[PDB]
Amino acid sequence: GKGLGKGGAKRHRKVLRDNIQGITKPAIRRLARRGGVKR
Amino acid sequence: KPETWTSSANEALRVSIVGENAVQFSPLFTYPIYGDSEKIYGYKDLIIHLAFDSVTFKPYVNVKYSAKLGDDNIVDVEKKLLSFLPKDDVIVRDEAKWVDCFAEERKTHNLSDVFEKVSEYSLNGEEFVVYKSSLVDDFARRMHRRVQIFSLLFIEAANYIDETDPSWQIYWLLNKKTKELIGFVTTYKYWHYLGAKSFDEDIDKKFRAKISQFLIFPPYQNKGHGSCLYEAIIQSWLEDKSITEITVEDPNEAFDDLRDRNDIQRLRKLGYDAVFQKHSDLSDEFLESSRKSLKLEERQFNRLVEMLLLLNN
Amino acid sequence: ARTKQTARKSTG
Amino acid sequence: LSVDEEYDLWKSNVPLMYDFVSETRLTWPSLTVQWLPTPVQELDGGFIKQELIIGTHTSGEEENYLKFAEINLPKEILSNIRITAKYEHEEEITRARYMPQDPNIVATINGQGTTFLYSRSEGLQSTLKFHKDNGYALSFSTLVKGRLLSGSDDHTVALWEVGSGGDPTKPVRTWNDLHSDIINDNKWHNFNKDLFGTVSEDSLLKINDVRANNTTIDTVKCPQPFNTLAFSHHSSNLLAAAGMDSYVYLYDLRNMKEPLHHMSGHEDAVNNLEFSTHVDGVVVSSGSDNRLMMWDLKQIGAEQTPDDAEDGVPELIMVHAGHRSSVNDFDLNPQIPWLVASAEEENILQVWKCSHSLPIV
Ligand SMILES: CC(C)(COP(=O)(O)OP(=O)(O)OC[C@H]1O[C@@H](n2cnc3c(N)ncnc32)[C@H](O)[C@@H]1OP(=O)(O)O)[C@@H](O)C(=O)NCCC(=O)NCCS
Repeated sequence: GKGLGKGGAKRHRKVLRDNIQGITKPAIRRLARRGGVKR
Repeated sequence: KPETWTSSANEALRVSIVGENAVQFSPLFTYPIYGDSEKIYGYKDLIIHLAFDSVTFKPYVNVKYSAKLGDDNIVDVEKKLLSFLPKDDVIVRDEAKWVDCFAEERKTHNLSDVFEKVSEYSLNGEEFVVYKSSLVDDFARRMHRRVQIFSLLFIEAANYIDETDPSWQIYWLLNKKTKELIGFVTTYKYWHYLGAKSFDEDIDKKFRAKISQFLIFPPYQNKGHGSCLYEAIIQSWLEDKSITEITVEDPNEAFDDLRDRNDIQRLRKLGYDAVFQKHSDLSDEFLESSRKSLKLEERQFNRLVEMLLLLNN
Repeated sequence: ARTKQTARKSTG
Repeated sequence: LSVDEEYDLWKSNVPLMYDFVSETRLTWPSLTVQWLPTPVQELDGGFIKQELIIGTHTSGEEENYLKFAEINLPKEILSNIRITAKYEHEEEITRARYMPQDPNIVATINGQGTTFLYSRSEGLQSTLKFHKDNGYALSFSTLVKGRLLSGSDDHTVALWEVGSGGDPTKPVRTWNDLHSDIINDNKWHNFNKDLFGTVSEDSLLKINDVRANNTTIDTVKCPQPFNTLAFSHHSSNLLAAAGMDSYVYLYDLRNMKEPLHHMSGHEDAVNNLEFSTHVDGVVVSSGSDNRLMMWDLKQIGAEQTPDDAEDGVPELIMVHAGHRSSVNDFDLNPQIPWLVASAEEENILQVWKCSHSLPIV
């Protein structure tokens, strides 16, 4: 974690989605960075 | 009442800064120390004192309880706590030995002649000075190891930073008269690649500077220090020709508003409020030039411009 | 520091 | 996840992430992959054609071949594979590269360090024998026709001249003193016709000058050894190197004391590195973690939301997770931006292009 002061874990894991949606441009961008292999 | 043997760690952990008066307060977070539930089981009437000298921040620890379950698998609260404080720099249980130790330390204690001064300001008739240091220095390391637990107790997801990384730079806020530490800010710098032309022209290396952990100790909050400290740093970065942008790691809503306030009035003071809310007909290269001149992060920049466009439409 | 592999043919 | 569980997961998201993906099983695994600079030409049937050089590795069971492959891509990339030429080769092909100034000529190197000159039209032309053991390093100057640089596991580096007359089977110059262990890679600089770089198992990275008696201008100690290095095609000062510790490092040639930055993402050693010729600041890496990763140097240190920081550092554009084994080699197509050819150990060559929806494209 190069130069990270807040890279620890959060208190809790959020259950609500700040964006439920099908696919959009930043959804594709996030998908690619995940390599399309997250859950 | 056997449930009195389960405590909220946020309540049990009593944090004190002792200057003239011992000022006591609670942590916001304890989970990275005592687990996600922030509960401690097995101790009755549990108290955990974590105290610091208001100047040298010599840490003291003392754990109290009326009873403790004998069986193992219950947490050694003191051991856990000490594992997050500097090794062999914490006085355990003996208040008077602790007072002795920091009374002797205040004699030789002077950041004002080991650190580079940054700026100086005035709040409520008191004079404050801002200092800067690396984290490879032995004395900066002594102080930082002492205060970094405050990052964990008060900033969510905070982690301890790598003191061997030379790109760490800490800013220190002292009360000029009393020599007391009001806050500290951990900052970092990343190479900024501006494309082949620029890179090949300036042999002088360019960086995005970053505010990472920004802490004003609870006793000194809500008095205008954060704004003055945020303002001092940004200003010295505006004067640093190696810095291209100012960035912030994971800010909370409080810092969101602090950043927005101070950035907003810098733009007003430079007249960009009037430039943007009265002149739609601007080249895109004026917008870039403005941003670069201001050293603002791109998305923050857009927010402020839109915020100005609408505020005086 | 690459580790040259052992080769295999096609299962059809 | 299992690698097969993960592969089906990747495959279910292919239509969203890629404009194009094709997968091909090879009788034998290739250790090398390069696109030819054959110009885009549309064929009858609405396809455009590209060409690819690949090789074989049989571990001695069959004979080896230098292969030339025709790739027929969808017209909208601005669809099978076909081997149009097949030349026999002495031992496995560890690296094969075409001469920039004359694409009829392909240089190869094998597992005994022998270097070959093949013609597309006539086949094996010359044998260049000097290195005495396997070599992964092979590089043509883009700036001086025929200038060839080879490197071996036997710590040696050779310079040849093959873009003229005379006999090319004898090296113009050799070095036994550059490194004290395996030569992992060597590359010509892209602006300075005399510069080249070496990275070795001796944890050194060296910048060298062919004109000079004392060859080396700069020596750099590497955290663990680097397996590869690449020079920018846009900046004459910028280079990148990576290896056993998984990080991709950037260096400024004007000051090699410390790296500029290192990029984190790979979970194992990095084996290949490349700068985009199309977009200044784009670096693509691959290695033992079975992955290809595309990077954008202009986002190094950019501000992220905490939710984005969770998917990786801001400079990471994309991860290619289509392979099910370590990546042997990949190449960026010089005619069609973002088109990639990559080849894994388990006899698979994929050809792919990221989604146009990616901000970077
Ligand atoms: C920065 C910090 C010290 C606050 O600094 P600040 O500049 O005073 O912040 P604020 O602007 O929100 O608060 C000042 C307000 O209190 C008021 N105030 C000033 N002096 C006061 C006093 N003596 N009595 C009561 N109120 C007072 C002011 O009027 C001002 O309000 P205004 O804008 O209407 O004029 C603190 O709140 C903080 O952020 N600490 C860091 C802890 C943390 O979690 N950091 C994570 C960041 S990584």
